[PDB]
Amino acid sequence: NVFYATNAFTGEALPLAFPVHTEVEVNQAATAAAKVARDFRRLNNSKRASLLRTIASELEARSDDIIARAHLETALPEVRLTGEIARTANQLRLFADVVNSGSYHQAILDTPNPTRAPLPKPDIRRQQIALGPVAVFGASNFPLAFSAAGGDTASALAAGCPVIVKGHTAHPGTSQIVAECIEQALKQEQLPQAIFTLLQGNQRALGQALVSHPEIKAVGFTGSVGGGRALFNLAHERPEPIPFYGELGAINPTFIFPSAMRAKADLADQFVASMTMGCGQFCTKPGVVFALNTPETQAFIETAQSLIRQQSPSTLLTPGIRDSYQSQVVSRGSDDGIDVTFSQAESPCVASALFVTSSENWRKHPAWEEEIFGPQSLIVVCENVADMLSLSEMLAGSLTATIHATEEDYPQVSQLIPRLEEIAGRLVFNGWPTGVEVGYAMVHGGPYPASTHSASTSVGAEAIHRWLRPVAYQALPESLLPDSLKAENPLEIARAVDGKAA
Amino acid sequence: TDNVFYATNAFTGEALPLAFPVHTEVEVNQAATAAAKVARDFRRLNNSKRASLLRTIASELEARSDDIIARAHLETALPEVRLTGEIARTANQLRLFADVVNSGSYHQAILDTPNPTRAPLPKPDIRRQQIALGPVAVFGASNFPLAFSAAGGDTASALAAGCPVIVKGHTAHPGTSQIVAECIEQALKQEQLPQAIFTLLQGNQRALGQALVSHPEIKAVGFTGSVGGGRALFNLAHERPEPIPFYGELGAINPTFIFPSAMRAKADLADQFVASMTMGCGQFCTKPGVVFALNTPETQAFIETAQSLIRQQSPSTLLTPGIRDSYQSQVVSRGSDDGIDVTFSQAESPCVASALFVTSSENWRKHPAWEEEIFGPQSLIVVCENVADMLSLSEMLAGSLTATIHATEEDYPQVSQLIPRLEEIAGRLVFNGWPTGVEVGYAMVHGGPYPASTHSASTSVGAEAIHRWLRPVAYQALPESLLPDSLKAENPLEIARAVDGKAA
Ligand SMILES: NC(=O)c1ccc[n+]([C@@H]2O[C@H](COP(=O)([O-])OP(=O)(O)OC[C@H]3O[C@@H](n4cnc5c(N)ncnc54)[C@H](OP(=O)(O)O)[C@@H]3O)[C@@H](O)[C@H]2O)c1
Ligand SMILES: NC(=O)c1ccc[n+]([C@@H]2O[C@H](COP(=O)([O-])OP(=O)(O)OC[C@H]3O[C@@H](n4cnc5c(N)ncnc54)[C@H](OP(=O)(O)O)[C@@H]3O)[C@@H](O)[C@H]2O)c1
Repeated sequence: NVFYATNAFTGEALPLAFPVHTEVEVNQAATAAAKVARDFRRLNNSKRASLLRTIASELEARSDDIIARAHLETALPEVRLTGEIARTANQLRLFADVVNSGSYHQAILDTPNPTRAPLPKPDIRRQQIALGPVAVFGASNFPLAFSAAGGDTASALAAGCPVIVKGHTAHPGTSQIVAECIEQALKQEQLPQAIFTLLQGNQRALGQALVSHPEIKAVGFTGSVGGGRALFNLAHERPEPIPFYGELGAINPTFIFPSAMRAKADLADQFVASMTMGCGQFCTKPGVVFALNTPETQAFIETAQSLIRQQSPSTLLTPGIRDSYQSQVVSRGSDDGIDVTFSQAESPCVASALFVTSSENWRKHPAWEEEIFGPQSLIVVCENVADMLSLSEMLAGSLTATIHATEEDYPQVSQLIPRLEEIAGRLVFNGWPTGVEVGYAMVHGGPYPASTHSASTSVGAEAIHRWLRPVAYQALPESLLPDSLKAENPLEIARAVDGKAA
Repeated sequence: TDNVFYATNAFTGEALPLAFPVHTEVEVNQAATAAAKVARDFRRLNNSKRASLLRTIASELEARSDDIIARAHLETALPEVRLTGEIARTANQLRLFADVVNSGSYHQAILDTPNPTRAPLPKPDIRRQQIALGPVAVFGASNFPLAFSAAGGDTASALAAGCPVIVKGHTAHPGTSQIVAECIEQALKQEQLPQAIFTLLQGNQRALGQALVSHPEIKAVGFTGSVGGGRALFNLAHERPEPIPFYGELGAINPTFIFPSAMRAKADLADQFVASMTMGCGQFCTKPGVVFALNTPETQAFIETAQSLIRQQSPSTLLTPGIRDSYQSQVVSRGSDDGIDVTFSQAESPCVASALFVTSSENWRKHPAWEEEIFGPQSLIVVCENVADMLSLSEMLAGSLTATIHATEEDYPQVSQLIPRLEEIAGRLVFNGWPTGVEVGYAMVHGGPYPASTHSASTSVGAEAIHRWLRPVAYQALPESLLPDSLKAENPLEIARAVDGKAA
């Protein structure tokens, strides 16, 4: 059995057939991955770092092919795709630096004390090592940076874990080219092909078997709350439960104070640009804005409403995503106590939408907190700041939380931050949540449903730690200790001794 | 409460004085609600203040040491000499986390230096730190009524992280937990902090623990106990509308590999083995439950020496009637199997006999039910055909807290093939020593692959245990005045911070 990718612009099948893999290929892939797991995590840091950089170069070399195919499969602009390939490549290079530095080892040493009474203090040293093969499900809205060679794959390979990707049916051709790049990189580095494997197929039994395979030791997922939670449950029902890192969705609450409105005349313009970026197909898209019932807000709303009406027709990633959006916006727009403004569009294109309501009705409709993936957003007009702070106390988990204010509001903002810290992974001040910097301090995730594991990040240097577990070595002789823990520190890595700074 | 219950005298099986309440979902809700109410203030306290609280709890514990020891002894049958040492362990454990919190290292401050003139788009100012998850539920261990219970490692590390704690008191030692709770109550009063920071719930109705694990205000769980109950509670924790981290240590048999040269080098190795497996009457989670050795004369002698020592062991009194009944029932069943020899010490119920089983790697491969742990003064020796056989066996070992190797330089070539295999199944590897002792320091890893732990990427003992109760938050473009002290440009707390990848 085979299947074809769908032309995002026409809804018709694109050339090139892809295989429909099943539990048979899963078993084969997982078995081979397990077979090379030990050697892969034992490679010199410099070697695995080299592999990551080689993958980055190979990807750049096929940029032409990737962009051309991804554009037809997703309808994302070639310029957006060109920027994403660069993000993807530099992301891989970041982890190459991380691995090379040996920081991920997190070497910790307890200085022994043989003359301690009653009992002597033993020599104990610990480091982090790879969990084993990792299964990765890529994101449909970021076919490159969050997919086949995305953040989850890059950080897992960096940690020393073989990777098996369940290719997203929304962009099989894109993933195939990326897989060919990784295949080339492994050949040049002269490393086992089983280090990375791409599986394809439009039958869900595939993903379920992968998540349930006993040789799979962790999962990386980016997608819907429905499918994500289903797979998460599968992962924890296994004879041996495994970590499941899934980003399921968020509404990214934004709080705008009057003074911020007075300070930036184009704030409404910025808002619309943020919510319509990539036709609103960003997980960090500001889905709800809380503002006060003042003239500034009423003007903000009218400006935003006017821009929305003016907005051009949008083509979503797939006809399927197109359908869910249309039915949900028309459906919500008919709910109690909600005003909606639509742009002009005819299927297969969708219209952008801006909903407006009061905090009274927001409290009455908890379903409005659920994300509607597409170029739509909601504005909630609050009675006063107390009303606004009250609302923040009940917010569900989110990737981000944004605040627009000036010094005049700091007294109230100082009370709001502690509440937002509890529900979001990243707080943004006087800016928009859309952009996600791939650096060292990033936290892309947060409380459920933003992530199934709030104590982690799927983007940034710290993402590597999701695929590692510690091992303590007690009283082992120097010759038997891994290089990272040898007394002389031959790798010259950062290590923490008796609590001192590493 | 509608009902009360009594603790059981570990030596007589009769009820001890003092009745304890049987809490239900009602007290769970009250406790969790109150804990949630003080969670924010608790995590925002100055590091020095929360550090002081931990030290005050340690002092209060020491002040009631005589009462704790006297009660714990009757409730558990553990020697007072052992309990006196555990109180010190408990107190110094709290002081360790006091040092951790005070140092501000747990914040794990990380900063990305901004670059406003970067093209196409500028690089924003991003800073991140770890903050408390919120209220934490703790289930204490029956075999370590002090260091792994009410004021044990999970409670200590959680309070250190800034999380309120609700302990579901173990029914095996309610009186011990009560005294410990009174100590924490005193410490909170002295520090002038909310009582809701710590709450002890008691009761012998399982509905209690299940309601606690499922309460929406509870944000994480610490558990030390059986795989049956532990896995059940773990599943509950992940079926919640909002799944929460569950850190449970469920069991292990701590595989030990002994090479011929090691037995030659230490004539008393068998003696050491027996001492390790019978320590605390074998009621250690790190007890060496299975020893793999080669089919050589040294091994036969080792076995005969161990067997002789086992025959002379003093009758043992276990922790609870259930652990007792479970031990007796399980050792007799296994001994009746074919292909396995068992040696018992002399004992009459309720006391139990120590036991040493012996079998071949073939029969071990034929009876997978033998890898199942049996909590008590019992252990198994598996005689292997050769080193290759030994290595083949290590490849199929279940997760364990520890893995031990006894060898000399002679064996290093084979030991180097074995370590990589053991790294994959154990949280801590011990060389030429025994797994029983667990050093409370900075490098410890007490846990490991399932079932040793439900979250292999963590430790329940050691300074790093604090990270189980924390989650990161990134702050982007916030002004200095709105940022937490740990992330302020001037670093007013003078804590270790990592900038642009540099070493903290
Ligand atoms: N918050 C985040 O970080 C974020 C960002 C990006 C993506 N997502 C979300 O993803 C949604 C866009 O739809 P999507 O197509 O990317 O999501 P999706 O339907 O959840 O699909 C994601 C992947 O999981 C697979 N899958 C889903 N449920 C599964 C199950 N129960 N059994 C087996 N496989 C399963 C899909 O297989 P098929 O290939 O068969 O569909 C696909 O490969 C939006 O809501 C977007 O916000 C989350
Ligand atoms: N790996 C380590 O770090 C470590 C250290 C020490 C102890 N342990 C393990 O602890 C075990 C000792 O057995 P145990 O009898 O003390 O353990 P247990 O039966 O698992 O009980 C532990 C606690 O969990 C509660 N509990 C268990 N089942 C529950 C359920 N399904 N619903 C609600 N509450 C539940 C018990 O309540 P009741 O009080 O009502 O029974 C008790 O307070 C041994 O297997 C030992 O290896 C592990």
